[PDB]
Amino acid sequence: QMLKEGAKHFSGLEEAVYRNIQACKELAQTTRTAYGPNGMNKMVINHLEKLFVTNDAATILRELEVQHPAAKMIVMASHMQEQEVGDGTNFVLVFAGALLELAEELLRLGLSVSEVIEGYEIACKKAHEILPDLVCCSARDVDEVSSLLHTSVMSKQYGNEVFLAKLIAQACVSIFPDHFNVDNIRVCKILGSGVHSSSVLHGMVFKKETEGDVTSVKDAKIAVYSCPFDGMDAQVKAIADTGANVVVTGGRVADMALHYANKYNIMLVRLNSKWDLRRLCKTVGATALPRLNPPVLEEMGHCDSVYLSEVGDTQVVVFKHEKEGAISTIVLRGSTDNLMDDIERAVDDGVNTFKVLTRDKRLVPGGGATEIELAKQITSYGETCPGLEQYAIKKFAEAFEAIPRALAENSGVKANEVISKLYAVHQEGNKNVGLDIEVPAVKDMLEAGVLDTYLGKYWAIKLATNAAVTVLRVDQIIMAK
Amino acid sequence: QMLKEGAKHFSGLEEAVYRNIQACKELAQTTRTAYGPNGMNKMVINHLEKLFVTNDAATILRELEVQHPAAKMIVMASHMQEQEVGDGTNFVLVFAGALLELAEELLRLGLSVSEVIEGYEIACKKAHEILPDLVCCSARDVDEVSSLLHTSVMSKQYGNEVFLAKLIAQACVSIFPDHFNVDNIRVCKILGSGVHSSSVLHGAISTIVLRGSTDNLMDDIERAVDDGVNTFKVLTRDKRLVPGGGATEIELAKQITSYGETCPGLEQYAIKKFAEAFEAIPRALAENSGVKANEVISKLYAVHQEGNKNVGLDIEVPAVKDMLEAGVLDTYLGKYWAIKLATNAAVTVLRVDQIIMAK
Amino acid sequence: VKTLNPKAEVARAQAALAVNISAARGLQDVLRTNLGPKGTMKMLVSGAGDIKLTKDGNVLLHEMQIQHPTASLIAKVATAQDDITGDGTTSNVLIIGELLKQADLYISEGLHPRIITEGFEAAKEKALQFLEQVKVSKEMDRETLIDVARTSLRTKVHAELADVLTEAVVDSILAIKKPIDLFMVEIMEMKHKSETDTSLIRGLVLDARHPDMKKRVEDAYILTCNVSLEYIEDRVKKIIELKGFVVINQKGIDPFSLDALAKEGIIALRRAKRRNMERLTLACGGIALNSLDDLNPDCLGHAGLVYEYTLGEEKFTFIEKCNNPRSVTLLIKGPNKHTLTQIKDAIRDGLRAVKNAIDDGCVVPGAGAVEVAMAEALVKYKPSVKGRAQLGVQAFADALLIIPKVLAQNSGFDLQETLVKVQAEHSESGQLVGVDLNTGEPMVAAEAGIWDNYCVKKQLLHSCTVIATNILLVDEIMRAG
Amino acid sequence: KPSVKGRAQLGVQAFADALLIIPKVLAQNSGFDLQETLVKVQAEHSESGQLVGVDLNTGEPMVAAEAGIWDNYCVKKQLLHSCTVIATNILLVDEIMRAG
Amino acid sequence: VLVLSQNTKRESGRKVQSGNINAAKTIADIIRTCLGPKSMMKMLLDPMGGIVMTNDGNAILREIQVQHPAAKSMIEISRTQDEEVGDGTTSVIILAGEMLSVAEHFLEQQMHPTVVISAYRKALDDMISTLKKISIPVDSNRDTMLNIINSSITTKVISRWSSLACNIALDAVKTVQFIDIKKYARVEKIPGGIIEDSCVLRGVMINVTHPRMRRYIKNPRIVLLDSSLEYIQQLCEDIIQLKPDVVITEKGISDLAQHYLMRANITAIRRVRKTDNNRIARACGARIVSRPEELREEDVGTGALLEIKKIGDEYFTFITECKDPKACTILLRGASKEILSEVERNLQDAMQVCRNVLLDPQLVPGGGASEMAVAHALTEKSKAMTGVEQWPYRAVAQALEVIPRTLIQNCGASTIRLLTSLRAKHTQECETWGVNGETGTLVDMKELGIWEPLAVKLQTYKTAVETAVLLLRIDDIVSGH
Amino acid sequence: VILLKEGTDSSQGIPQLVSNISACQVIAEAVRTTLGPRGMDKLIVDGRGKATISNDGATILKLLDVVHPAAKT
Repeated sequence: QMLKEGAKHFSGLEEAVYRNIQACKELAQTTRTAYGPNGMNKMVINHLEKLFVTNDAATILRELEVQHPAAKMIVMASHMQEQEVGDGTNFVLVFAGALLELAEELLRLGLSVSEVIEGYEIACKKAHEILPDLVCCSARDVDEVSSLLHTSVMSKQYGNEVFLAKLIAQACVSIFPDHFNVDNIRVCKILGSGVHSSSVLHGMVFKKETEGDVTSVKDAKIAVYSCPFDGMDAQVKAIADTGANVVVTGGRVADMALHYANKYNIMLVRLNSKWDLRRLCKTVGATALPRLNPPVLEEMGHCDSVYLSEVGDTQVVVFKHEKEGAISTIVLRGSTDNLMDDIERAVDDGVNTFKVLTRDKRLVPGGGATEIELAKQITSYGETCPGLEQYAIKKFAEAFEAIPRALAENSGVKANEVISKLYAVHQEGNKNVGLDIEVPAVKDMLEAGVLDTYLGKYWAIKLATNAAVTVLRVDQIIMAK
Repeated sequence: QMLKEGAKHFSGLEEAVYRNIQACKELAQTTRTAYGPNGMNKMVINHLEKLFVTNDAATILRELEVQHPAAKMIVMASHMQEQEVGDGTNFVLVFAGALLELAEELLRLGLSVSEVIEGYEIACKKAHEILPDLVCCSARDVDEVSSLLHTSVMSKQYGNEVFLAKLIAQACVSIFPDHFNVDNIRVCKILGSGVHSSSVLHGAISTIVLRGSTDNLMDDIERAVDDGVNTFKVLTRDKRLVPGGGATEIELAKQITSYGETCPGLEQYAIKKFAEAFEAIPRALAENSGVKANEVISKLYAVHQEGNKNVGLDIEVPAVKDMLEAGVLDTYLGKYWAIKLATNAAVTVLRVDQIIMAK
Repeated sequence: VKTLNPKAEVARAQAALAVNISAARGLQDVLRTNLGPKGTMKMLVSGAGDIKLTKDGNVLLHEMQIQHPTASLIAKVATAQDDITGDGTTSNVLIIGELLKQADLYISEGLHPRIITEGFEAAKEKALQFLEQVKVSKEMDRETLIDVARTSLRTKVHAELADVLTEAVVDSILAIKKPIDLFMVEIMEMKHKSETDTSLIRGLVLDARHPDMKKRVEDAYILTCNVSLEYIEDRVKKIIELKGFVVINQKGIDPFSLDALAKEGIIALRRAKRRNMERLTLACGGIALNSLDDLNPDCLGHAGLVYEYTLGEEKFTFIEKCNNPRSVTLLIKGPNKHTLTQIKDAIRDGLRAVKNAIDDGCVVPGAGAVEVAMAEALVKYKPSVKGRAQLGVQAFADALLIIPKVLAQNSGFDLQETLVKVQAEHSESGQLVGVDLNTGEPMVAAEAGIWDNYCVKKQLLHSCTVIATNILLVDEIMRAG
Repeated sequence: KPSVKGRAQLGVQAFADALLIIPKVLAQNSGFDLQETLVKVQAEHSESGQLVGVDLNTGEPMVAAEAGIWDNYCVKKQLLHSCTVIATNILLVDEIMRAG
Repeated sequence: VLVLSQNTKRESGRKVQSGNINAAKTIADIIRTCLGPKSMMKMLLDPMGGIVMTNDGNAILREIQVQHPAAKSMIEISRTQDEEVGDGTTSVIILAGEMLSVAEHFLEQQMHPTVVISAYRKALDDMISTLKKISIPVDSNRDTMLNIINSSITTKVISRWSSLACNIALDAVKTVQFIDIKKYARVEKIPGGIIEDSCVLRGVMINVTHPRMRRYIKNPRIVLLDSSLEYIQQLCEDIIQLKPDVVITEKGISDLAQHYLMRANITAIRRVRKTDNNRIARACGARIVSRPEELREEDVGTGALLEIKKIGDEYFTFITECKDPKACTILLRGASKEILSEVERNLQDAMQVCRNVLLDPQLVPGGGASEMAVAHALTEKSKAMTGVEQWPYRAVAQALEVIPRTLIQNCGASTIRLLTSLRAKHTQECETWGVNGETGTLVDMKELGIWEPLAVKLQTYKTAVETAVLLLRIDDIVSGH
Repeated sequence: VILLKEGTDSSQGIPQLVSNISACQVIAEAVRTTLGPRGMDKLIVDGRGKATISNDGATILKLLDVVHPAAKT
């Protein structure tokens, strides 16, 4: 009879390897174009006829309809990498594929899959030892801060304002970074004017609902509410006794509760997301007051500035100037929703990168430089490690050659030529030597500015490696239909 | 890759053994209807538009294109049995088919082809030992002559004048036989008039002017005319003539079956089976007479073990009867060799499994 | 003939045996890909898109929609091998499969099944009796236990931290043996951090609901309560009077009841799994009363140190130092949840491995070391039985050699070649000769620590022979009614 | 085979098993059990000596030298030679290439 | 146009006979390989999920959904064979099918069934006469009487507890023997415990309406009552005036009637199955009466021990020690309902064979010894009959040889060879020689201790033959759409 | 097995640019005639009848049934 039931697609040994590897390659190359300032975005439209124009690989994979087992593993690699530091989302993808590609070629020759993993796993630990030694430690310091932020802003659609997005993110992550947290950063996408209008507000912005209320309150006594203001006098009256000139309700507010809050000169705001309430409690010091009867004067947070700005022609309350504002708000501005989307996508990344600094100062000269170095080192390492592993180790490194290869790829520069040249000049110019796309030729990344985070690379190698290895072991899997 | 040549039909073991037996058996059944006094003629026409309505197996087989190798063996048996004595030319065939038939059954049970061969041969040698102890001796004497000649003219087309034809071969083979030899007999087919107008031309070389309404009738009469002559040659060369009517067969089947009981082993089956073949003779005899073989044989066998050898089967009257008292006595030598040739024929055929035909 | 109902498949003559043999053989090869330290786990995805990724054979054969009536039987064999013993579940499937292969070889030759059965059966008994002569006698020795438990952890994921987990297993098993009981070792898995933080608590580990309830009770008297504490203060008054400082409730606690409990300094938890309640009464010696008014100062369990420490941002309630040091908890700290899934299975087997090691001083050289032995033995045992039986024994011995072959298989080395070396070295060194893949040559399994429990091998031959042969009898199933 | 050792051990053993085809076939052409006879013949052989053979005419293992059954030397010798030699060659021929 | 219905099949002459036979001969070649200590259990699969893997032809034919009536009758053959002497259910099926295979051989030679049947029938008597003519009388005697019940219970799921089951049937059949009626052995099975808790109760058993009433009576004078005691005082006074002490009510008794009978010291049992009222009137001698107004001191039976015991928390009434304990009650204990219906049958079949050792303890050596002698005898009778029927006689006799043939077959040795040697020594040294499946050689059964009760083989020949009749008679089978 | 289901038409490399290029070129041509003082008006019908005579590309590209990505751009 049938070894397995019906509707169960199976694959054993190489048969599976080819499929898994192949699927991963096309998926790794698809996003490969989204690397460097030559990153060619893509337009994915789900069932709901929604158009998504993003350059971030993770955003792409998490929006693409993937049903292939091994292929899904790539979506995980990009997911974790995006959750770790954000930058290098595509790095892991492509690399992961190259590995499998070099490995598969080893099997077809007669090499045991076992040795493959061992060789690759052993080289994964060697690299994690080379990177920390070669890395270029940088100096906090607004001077060094802008340097890394300036190298994380490029390669995107907002490259025209890489100087503005640099200072904007440099100010925010430098007002409350105790141990910095990317969650204390609220970005807002307001349409109107070019991105060269983006501002940095020291606080949290939102949208009020009452007019007759105080549009611009001085030292406000914020009172975060969550319970609806529907019935309305005793509820709004108990808020005027505490001295709350600013009401931030979580749910809806009754029209009679608004007119009363409008008569008490108390600026009321209804329909406030649950996260905006929490962010307002850790910025001004307000207490999440459930009911409208227990609020007092010790539950009111202080906000020196709570005015109503109509930037871009849309009303927005700016709760800035507080005692210990632990959460700032990035006021983005865009001429189109498209540009506004891309910009924000990159802003977050920089937020994570900065978060990497607060927990890792080290940085490496990106642009393929580090890759080539590791390839060089690892290769030599393989020659120092006898056994069939010498082949696997060298093959692993040969994979890193896919990163700069993609670089000259999305630029139309013959990889065969640029690579050979890169290595040569790299074996003499050391680490710093990289590839400058803007000008097809070798160049010192450290001087060009292009510097990536050490930790950013670290995880990448590990995550990608371990992941790829897994997909290679499971060489036999039917299903259970 | 291609085994032998292109279009070379071959077989081995079961498939083969079955192919050969099927052909032989069928070839035996066809002529099996030409045995006994109920022998029904056949109409065979060759590539020359020639019609030969003969009842003699030999004549038939030698008119039928038998390319089938395994079957060819059956053509030799009838030919050889027609050269020696003639009469019972169908007796050697039918028997042959049976032997192989009850043989295939044995193998398909799990027996060894060899053990089957050994048995049949052991019993065959034994049978020929019972033949002389049962044969009815005799001595030239116009008496026993016209008696054997009469039982040799029957079972043939011209059986209507079994009396005249009897006297025809009675005079001739009694004028120059000095050590008789059929090479002195010259049969002439003269179309015209019935068969009652037959004459005997005198003399070491007598001419036999035969008369026949048509050709088919002419050949039929002549065919057997030689039967009465040949049989005479045998008797004058062998003073022994066993009782027919199936009598001898049954007894040989009664002795062999018990002979297998005294000789155990894989031979036992083969032996008892060998004897079961002799029962095919009285079976065919009844066959042509439209009588139930199963019933007639069982009855015959019972009385046979009561009335002894003599007990036979009288077709002219569906019931067992004494052949020796009914005047039914065939040639000893005739039966003798038949059992030999047939037993031998079947054997070689069996020992042959691989054959590279072509179609 | 119409003895069957429309649509009733019927196996007849050799046809049945053929389909059956190939069947059991196929599934036997598919599972043969995950045997050894170089094995490869399989990812089975049922209908709901579920994704079961494990290495254990049993589980796999329990998720794969098998349509092969024979394979289905092979699934029942791996089951009786995991319920009675556990580890090696795979080994069995291969034996029975390979076994049928040797038989068929004979059947197609003309040999009748019956005579063959007697052949194998004759070898089985002798085989089981040989395992009684080759069993290594040790004791509750902590050293050998560490070796076995360690070797068990190997060939899997945790093979990275076998040394640590193994140690914890030996201790937990040493404190739960009376006659070892695994139900006394609570396996609690938690995410966050690495799997190198796993510790061994000697009490209970629940995964103060109110912010005013003590976060650490000394001689905490547990007042187990099953009923709900909702529709209140009168129920809290009855607890304080019964001297219950730690009320672990199985149902939710009314918000108002928590305020009255925390006001008294009472540490009460809510929504506790029924399985955790029964473990709290058998460790601290407490009585779980249904209604809140059935509790009394004599139903309070005696605890030594009940503290609530964070096991990864999640505060867990540790109720260790119980009056009965026979109830230990094996906390599992590791990366993702999926990882802990496999690991938890590793310990389940580690505890069982050590369990049988102490309950049975048997410890034979695994890694095929035993296989080859028995094989050669039978080879010299067949000439003493002769008859077609000689073949049976031989075949059974040749079928036993599958284990070492598969070893050289999953490793990559030449199956046949290695077999010759191991066999030639086994008949020169003794029963301590095994197939060490890490060295690519036959070594002393008893010197590398590679040891297996007698129960395994013993039980193996048992479940194999019986079933296997039975599959040679069933020459027709016919689905009718 | 246990002396030469290595993958050859199998080769030799297989060659020995292949030689056992003669006795098997004999019982095959006689009507006796193939395997059954092989056992009896092998057992007695490993007892009496090179004089034990398969006597079909009796259906049991008998002494060839006794029954008078003997084969010339040249015959046997030439048998294994022409066999193994040519036999192996065919095994090496992994290709032939043809046309139509 | 359409004679018999539309769309209907129609056979005739050489088509009716041929089909009828083959159908039965075929269904025989399905379980034939399941005969002997080397049988081959089949694994049927009904369209529900119940995989029945048995060796007993009966249970096999009761699962195989049949269509053709011819085969259905065969199921009736096994339904009548397993209902008598149990085992041998296959033997009869094999023979019945063979007798036909040889019969058709005559149907081709053209021998009307009549002439055939007549022989088969007269031959059937031949075997019987021979059986009792060569069978040995084995002594009741509890000693041998046990070895007769045992040999049957053997090789069964009950075999484990055969000894106990044997005595159960021993005591049961040894009590209902006055001509031993098996319709007095009331079997009762209750879940709980093992098969070793079974026992034999001397009296009817019911499955104390007042907690104060008599729990046990010294001289119980039961009064079978069908009507109800509900609407009571007058009804309860007409019973007490009959000098009773236990009223077995078939329907429910009113609370009032419960106090009145309790007031007079009379154990009342309301709601008693009708079947129980019939068993109490035959063991205790209490006449069953409708209304109470018809209850006299004559319908009152008499017991000697009516104690209510809790057979598993279920207080079952035990009315044992009846004057005429001709109807005992066997309490069968089993893990489940499967080991309960199984054990029940093995016990029942055991009761039958034992029912023979006390009426006609005749038995013939197994190993087919019986079949052979008869076959050899019938062959003699053939020559003593002559005529056309002389052959048929032999045919049947040669058809009884299938038992030993198929016997040695499932062993491996030659079937024909053994047959020759069988009849040989069997025609010399009496019938004491039979086939030995363990030695593959004909051995003196009588001397080996292999004997089977005549009855066992008695029913065999009778059934098999009779079967061929009703089938051979089947002239036509129309009736279609 | 199988990355994308039977429907996720994957166009990468060049077979993507081409298609998007051809359609864009053709759509433009449609209005390419409404250029100039003597342009070629287009009576756009909304299937339901209502015929709209326009000469402006916008009004035309906003009243036409566009179902192509590169076209909607």
